[PDB]
Amino acid sequence: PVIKVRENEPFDVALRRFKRSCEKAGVLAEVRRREFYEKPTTERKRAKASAVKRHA
Amino acid sequence: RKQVSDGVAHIHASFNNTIVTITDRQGNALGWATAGGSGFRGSRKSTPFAAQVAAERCADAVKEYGIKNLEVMVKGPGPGRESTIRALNAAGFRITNITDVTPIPHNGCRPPKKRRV
Amino acid sequence: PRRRVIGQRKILPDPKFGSELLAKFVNILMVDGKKSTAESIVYSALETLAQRSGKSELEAFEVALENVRPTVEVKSRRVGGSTYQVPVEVRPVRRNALAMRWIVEAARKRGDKSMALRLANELSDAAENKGTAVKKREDVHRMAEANKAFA
Amino acid sequence: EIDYKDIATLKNYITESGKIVPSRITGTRAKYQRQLARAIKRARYLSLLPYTDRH
RNA sequence: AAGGCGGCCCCCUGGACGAAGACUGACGCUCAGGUGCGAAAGCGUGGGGAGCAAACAGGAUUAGAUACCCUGGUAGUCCACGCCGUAAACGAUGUCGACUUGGAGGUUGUGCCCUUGAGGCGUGGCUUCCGGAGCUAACGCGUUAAGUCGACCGCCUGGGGA
Repeated sequence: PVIKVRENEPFDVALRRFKRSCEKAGVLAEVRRREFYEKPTTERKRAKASAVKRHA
Repeated sequence: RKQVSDGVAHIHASFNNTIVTITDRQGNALGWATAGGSGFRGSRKSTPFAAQVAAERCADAVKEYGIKNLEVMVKGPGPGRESTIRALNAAGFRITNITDVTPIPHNGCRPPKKRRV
Repeated sequence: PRRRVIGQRKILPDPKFGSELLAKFVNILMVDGKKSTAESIVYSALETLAQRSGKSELEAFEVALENVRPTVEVKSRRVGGSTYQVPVEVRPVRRNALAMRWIVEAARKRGDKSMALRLANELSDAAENKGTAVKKREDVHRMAEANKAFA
Repeated sequence: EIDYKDIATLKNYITESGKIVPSRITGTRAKYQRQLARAIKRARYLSLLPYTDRH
């Protein structure tokens, strides 16, 4: 999520672009996912539940 | 206390606190300020306002160095990720780059156990 | 009001000066529906608070209100299991209401002889940026500055 | 016919941070997606591609 | 086969599937006892030990808190070789074979056609969801049956005691 503030752009648009890039990279979701241990059965059950609810 | 005009703003945005450290291009720290050291303890410490005032006080700890253009390296999931950047830009600083350097292990060490709260 | 959107009642202007501010001040100072008793107090206080300064009456009253009017106050909130105090911006009508209520409670908490004298002294203190009404306004602003992080 | 030496083609299937893009985004077959993942890992080993945007 | 298996590379190696043929000619299915494999924890010997973390210590919370929460932390988790032989070892559904309307997908071969196209049309293997007859106490299963049958095996006979 490297953001180089190019010329003739205000700071606010650069900050919003940085946020958009860091959310499309998914770094916050990953660092929130990795802070506690999730058992293999727990992650398998969660993936199965997510795949089941992705049917509508 | 000489003139740098080229710095880096290392923001350590943890869940419980926010640490802002302004170093030169090489990595030698010139000044630092935290949310807990700015008059905020407990619930007020993990807020974007505390991170903002910490970035304000850290920008004052480097006024003797005369920094004009400085980089931003955000690290951590906690609040104050963008609040410190806004407080640094408002302090008369030319933000040249913003970079997320949050450490991501490629499935390395085992994290602690889940909290049964 | 769970669903009730409510209008506004017609407050009559002051008989002596023709101000709605003074009418609401008399309403706030009134007890037991004794409007004639409160109007005499307010008029005596405004007269006594007129010769002292020199800017008539209504002007002195507004000058006293300007120093007691709070810009921001805290609202208690129970979200994180503890006392959250979010500083909210006060509306102008609520601003005047708070200022007048504080001035009245400060004048009633005085040791002068009559309520007219207490009011005159409280308003003169407020114009001089001192007293217990200004004290309460600074207390509120202090409490808001302390919890600014919770906006 | 996916070759780990074809960095010009491999760079189309990695993000700006060097991570492999999922097959749902590019709509490539599962078989050729597996071949692409193997080729990208091999090219990362040969230092032809970056592991991350840091290093 | 199950338990399980997740960076990349090399060496050894098992099974499955498909196309067109050639070959043997019932050589098959199931299987008490028997043997082998069998998550995690645990045990023995010798290593290793970053992170995590039974036991343990302290700080909290509480009426108490030998717990949840916090700060540490030993065995263990890791490797080699043996033992253990148990799991909600689950599809709570033994294996093998035949027959019975469909729909949408996934994955992996193969064939045909100005291949128009990342195309269309067939034909196998495995696999996910819905659903028809039928079956079921119902829930539901439904060509991967819990439908209609055949072969063999294991098991059940009220709840506790157990």
